[PDB]
Amino acid sequence: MLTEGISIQSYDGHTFGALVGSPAKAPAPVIVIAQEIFGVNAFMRETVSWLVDQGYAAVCPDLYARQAPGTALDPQDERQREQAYKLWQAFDMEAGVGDLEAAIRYARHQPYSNGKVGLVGYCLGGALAFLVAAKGYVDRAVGYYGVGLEKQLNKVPEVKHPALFHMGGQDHFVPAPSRQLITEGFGANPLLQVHWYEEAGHSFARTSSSGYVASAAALANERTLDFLAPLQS
Repeated sequence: MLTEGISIQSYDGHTFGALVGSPAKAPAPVIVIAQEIFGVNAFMRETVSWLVDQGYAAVCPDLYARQAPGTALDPQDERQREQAYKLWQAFDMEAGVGDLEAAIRYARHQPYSNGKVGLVGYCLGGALAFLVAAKGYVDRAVGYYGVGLEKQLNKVPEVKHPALFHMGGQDHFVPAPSRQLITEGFGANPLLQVHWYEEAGHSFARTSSSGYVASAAALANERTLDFLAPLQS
């Protein structure tokens, strides 16, 4: 579930692999994709494919490499889900942002790169998208249903580059009060855009989830593409 031979060195010397999709026509902008809690798995490969079909290059780094390199879990298997929760529980968010900065730098310098980098993250990756956005390491960032955004409101004013977030209005991770704090809080920084999908919960854009909502995924996906388009040379 990784591209053989790719090895990226992080800030502390830790190295990790990635799934890479080179673009149909180069140079192109590169999208770094931040994984869900399941590792670099099927849905990641499908995301990679999709973006390449849309004209981008894409890199999906192995964020779990600090705990167990190459993990790729099937969200449909009970035992694999348990393992995914355990890995999520022990994930170091700070180190995850550092690894993403390393993949972003890597992305900026590939031969097929136009120099522009966006980041698209889903769930653990959607929370990471916000954090990378507040660090300013990418030209544009997109987060789909990040968990815990309500606890990072103090970083709102730090965001200096555009970031778009797609959030389900029935997502149990974001009960009503949390929804209000995010809305109001993100509302203060025009570089931040948040869209709520009323009848969708978590994972609404992943076909294999029972939470899949075709209409919400389709509109969130088109808004994502529109938002990333400006990165196109």
